[PDB]
Amino acid sequence: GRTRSQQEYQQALWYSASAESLALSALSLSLKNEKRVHLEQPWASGPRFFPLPQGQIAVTLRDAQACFNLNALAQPTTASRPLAVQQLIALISRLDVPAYRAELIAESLWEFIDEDRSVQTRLGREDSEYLARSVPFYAANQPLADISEMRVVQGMDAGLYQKLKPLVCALPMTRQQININTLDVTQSVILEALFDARALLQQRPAKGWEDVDQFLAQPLLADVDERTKKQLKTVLSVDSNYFWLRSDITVNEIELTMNSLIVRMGPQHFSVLWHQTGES
Amino acid sequence: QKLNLMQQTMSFLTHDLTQMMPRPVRGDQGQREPALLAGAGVLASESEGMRFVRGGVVNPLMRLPRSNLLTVGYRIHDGYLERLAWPLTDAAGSVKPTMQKLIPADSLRLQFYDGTRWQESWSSVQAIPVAVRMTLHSPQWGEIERIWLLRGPQ
Amino acid sequence: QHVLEEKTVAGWVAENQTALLYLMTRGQRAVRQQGESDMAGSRWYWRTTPLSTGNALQAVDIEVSLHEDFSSVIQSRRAWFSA
Ligand SMILES: [Ca+2]
Ligand SMILES: [Ca+2]
Ligand SMILES: [Ca+2]
Ligand SMILES: [Cl-]
Repeated sequence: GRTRSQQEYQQALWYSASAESLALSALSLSLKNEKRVHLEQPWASGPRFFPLPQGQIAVTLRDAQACFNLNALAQPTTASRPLAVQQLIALISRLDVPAYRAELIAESLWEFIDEDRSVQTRLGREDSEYLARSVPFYAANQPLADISEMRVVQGMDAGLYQKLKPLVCALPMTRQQININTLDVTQSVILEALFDARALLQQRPAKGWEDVDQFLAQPLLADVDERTKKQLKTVLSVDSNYFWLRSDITVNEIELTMNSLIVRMGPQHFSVLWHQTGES
Repeated sequence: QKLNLMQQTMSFLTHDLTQMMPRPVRGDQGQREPALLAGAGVLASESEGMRFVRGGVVNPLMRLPRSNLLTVGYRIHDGYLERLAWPLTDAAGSVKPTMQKLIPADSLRLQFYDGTRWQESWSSVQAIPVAVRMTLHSPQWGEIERIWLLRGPQ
Repeated sequence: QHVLEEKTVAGWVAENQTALLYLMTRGQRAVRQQGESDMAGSRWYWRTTPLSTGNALQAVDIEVSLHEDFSSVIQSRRAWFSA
């Protein structure tokens, strides 16, 4: 009996490799001659379903850069509180978290991700925090590999983790390059954070903005100050190099969800960086 | 039974290897160590050994302060393939791994596919292979070779 | 038990050759391949045959037999690739 299942689960992983192969295909084809990443492009229509013997696959692609990249905190800085830290405190505040706790978490994240082992924040802590735990461990002191690594920082819980999850990510870049064309209207608190309004995204053009300058100089952003615009210009984008694939695979009674992070390697070349079984 | 243990073994291996993460780690004292550590004597293996990070822990309530990643390893010890598992990453040296005696086995050899060629050693700090070839000799079965993709198509 | 062990070992060959298809190019996957793999003290013949798909996405069947002429296929696999 176990020979069949093991063969079938193996076959469930191969269908996941099939799912991924299709994703890379769709991405290359829809983005080959395109200079931007927006929601009227073919990759963004989903989900797609394909039959398999004794099952099926369902695939949906999303822009991985449609979120606040926490690894912007890995960026070499030399100011007492960098911009990514300011913006994350503003973001967290907006999830029903008091000013203090929002600061604790953001500063804790900064220290967890920054490569040094020394403290430079009022509330953040390095190895001692983490060696003190029920199961003791060291502070990563590097970019997060997975958004789940944030669960362990000071001042975090399940409720907030799940509130924060749809809005923040862990990409393998230290830049903040948020693709304004692919942000969902539901992720509009990000913009609230970055502007110190679902209206902006609700009224986004069908094929997105041609560039960030066009975004920033629309009537709706008249009264925002120039400094906020100059720094928003360093963190926003109309393009992306990272995508999430969700594949839901069924073989007989076996149901498997796979999340895959895809990187754009060339104009017609996309690759899978890593993948993991995910929650339904 | 001989079959069950082998099926078990292949299951553990497939679940671990196919969800490997390109994540460097801190060792028993906090020293920087590579994402994939592999080669002769890794984890005091009597043959080749390997040690890496993998994801895929499903814990949707996220109730304890823990991520969805684990550190795992394989080695030959006392004439057995053995699986070592730490319950989290960057663990303190006080944190001891579980040990799972798998199939009798006496030599574990590893090759690594970098996207272009098969190579015998792995030395990158951050990067992980596209595929791994494992060979071992089992007294129950003889020589077994298995190829795993670590992260799908490229 | 013997047949379960046989399918299990033939299954490894099939898995191994499916993985290798994902390392090859589109053009290589488009043409039939075959060979021989010695595994657990027996010799297993494998071959990979393209099938025509719906989506403009490749497919391939992977077959494993104890026989050089591929009579009596112990394990088959199907896999999809990008075109
Ligand atoms: Ca620090
Ligand atoms: Ca640090
Ligand atoms: Ca062999
Ligand atoms: Cl083989």
